[PDB]
Amino acid sequence: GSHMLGGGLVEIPRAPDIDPLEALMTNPVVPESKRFCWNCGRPVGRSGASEGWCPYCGSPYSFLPQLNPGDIVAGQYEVKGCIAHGGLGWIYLALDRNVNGRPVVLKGLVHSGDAEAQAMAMAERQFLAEVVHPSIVQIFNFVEHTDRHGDPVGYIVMEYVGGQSLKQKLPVAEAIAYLLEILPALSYLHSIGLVYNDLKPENIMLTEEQLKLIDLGAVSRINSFGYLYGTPGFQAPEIVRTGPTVATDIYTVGRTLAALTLDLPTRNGRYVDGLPEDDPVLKTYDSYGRLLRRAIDPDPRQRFTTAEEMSAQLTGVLREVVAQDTGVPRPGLSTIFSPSRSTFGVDLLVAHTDVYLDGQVHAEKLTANEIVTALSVPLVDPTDVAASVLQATVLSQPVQTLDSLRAARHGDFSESVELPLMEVRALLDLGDVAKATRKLDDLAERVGWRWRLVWYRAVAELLTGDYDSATKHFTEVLDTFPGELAPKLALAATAELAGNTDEHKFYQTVWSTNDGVISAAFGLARARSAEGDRVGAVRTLDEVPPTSRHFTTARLTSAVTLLVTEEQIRDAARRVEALPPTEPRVLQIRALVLGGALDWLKDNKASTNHILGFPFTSHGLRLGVEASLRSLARVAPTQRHRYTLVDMANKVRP
Ligand SMILES: NC(=O)c1c(NC(=O)C2CC2)sc2c1CCCC2
Ligand SMILES: [Cl-]
Repeated sequence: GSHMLGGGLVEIPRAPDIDPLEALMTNPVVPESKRFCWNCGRPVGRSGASEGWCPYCGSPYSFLPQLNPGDIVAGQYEVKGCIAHGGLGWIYLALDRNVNGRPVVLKGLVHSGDAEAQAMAMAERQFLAEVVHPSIVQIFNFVEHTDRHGDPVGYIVMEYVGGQSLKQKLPVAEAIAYLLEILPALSYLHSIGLVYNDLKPENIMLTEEQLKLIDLGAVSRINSFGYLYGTPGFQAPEIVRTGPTVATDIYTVGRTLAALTLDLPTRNGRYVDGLPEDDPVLKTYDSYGRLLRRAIDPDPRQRFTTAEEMSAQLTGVLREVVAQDTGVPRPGLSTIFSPSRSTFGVDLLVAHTDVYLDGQVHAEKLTANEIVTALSVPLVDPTDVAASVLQATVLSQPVQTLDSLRAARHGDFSESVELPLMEVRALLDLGDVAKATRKLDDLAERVGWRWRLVWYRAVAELLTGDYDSATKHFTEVLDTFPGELAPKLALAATAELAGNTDEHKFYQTVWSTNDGVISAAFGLARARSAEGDRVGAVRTLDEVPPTSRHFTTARLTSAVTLLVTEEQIRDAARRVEALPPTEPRVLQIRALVLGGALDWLKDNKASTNHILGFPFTSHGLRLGVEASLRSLARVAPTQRHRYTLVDMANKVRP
């Protein structure tokens, strides 16, 4: 079978797992090329010695196995050899005498230390044998071995995991999938007051069954003091100031993701900080880049607050990534925002054609008010005091909402942030932007500009026509939740109001990911039409699901955007053809299509025998146009417009 990762968005073929015997290295040696100081990262023992001290920092190093095949540690562990190497030295395979010679793994605890440092390292880590999780290697024992120098050396005894480490660059979907699998391990550690500290490709292993974290050597308590473990290039800059935190583990996830996916520059053996400036991976996957930047923010307060919170955003990002590279949408229900409450801009394009019916000016433009009422809203925090009354209010229109909340307010909700935020939502839905902003600004003076306040500020700035600030503030929210589609839709709609070309292609990203977001289909189509791609716009509009009440509109919209070859005129006719005279706007678009095909025959010849039921001759099209106009004349809501259509009918008449 295959690993079903990312909730089945990423399938990875299972490989059987390396048997102890096959894992053993014949001649364990670190080649000169690969000799580096574990402490400062610099080249060490080069021509060229296998053991010595680093000339740069003074740290002792050894590239020689400390246990040899044949050895017996603590009268219990029968050593067979080395299966791997890292910063703390060789990794040893032993057979466990006290459990039928089960294979176990031994690794050193410290790099150097007197007998006390050695015992202390063991004593301080003994608690790890109570850290239990399915995605975490098991610790079996702590063991002391007297070496050649007569010195006690401490070892940790672990489960053998014969998988494949994640350590030349993974596709981003794959890497996200892997990290999604171990984040629950990190959440688990956090819930018990532990930090993993040393997350990196090396420490994550794909086995036949699962993903495992295979090294617990750096695990410590939150805010702990003493030696802080981790690896420069992956570990949080502030770790000496703050000590280990959830925040510091979040940093290592971002770093780990970057390391697995990007061409990160190195100085020493170490990855340099931040992200490469114009990386092609980050260009193709916009939200993946934003996710990375939040996770690795130099300010720990600006990173994801929890591993679970990060996991939700990373899932959203994965959906965006997979949808883009497969061409198949991956819808999901947000943990942050509501689903869209409505659609906007669906009948802009076809409302223009309404002139055929009524004779009225129809120059419909996308409006802030239509967008505002359609936008997703932030989910209410259930720990807020008003959460019960707000859940009761959920089906209430804007004015009824305001009334219920103000009544509820007048008789303890003094401290509530969500009650006022709901009043703002409602006032904005009604157009009372001035009242809303007063209310927001007051609230921001009590609790500051928390992200929900910034969201509703951006919305207000939409109604105000201050599109630059709206973009700025929606972006802040996006960068806080890069895996959410709500903020991307809001930014695509703002760009439209502002008359900017959206260089981030938010409509496309939104629609690619979730073909339930019909606003995005029409938005995306309008952008493709704008740059001469009438083919892509129709392509986009074709993806509108037939289950939607907007399907017919999307079909008629295609006809309209198509009007230039004969095959395009046929495409346009084909979309109109299927729809009954019952459906609103059909008659006028029929007229428009036959009209287009008439103007076409002035400069072209048909190799088809009909458009819309009429002969594809000048005579047939004129007859078709005529008949369409006379039919529109009979439903024209004014006698003045009736005369207009009749006149046009007489004129076009063959
Ligand atoms: N526990 C393991 O099996 C293990 C490893 N196992 C392997 O390398 C299996 C042979 C392919 S490497 C490693 C460990 C634990 C500490 C960190 C380094
Ligand atoms: Cl021993």
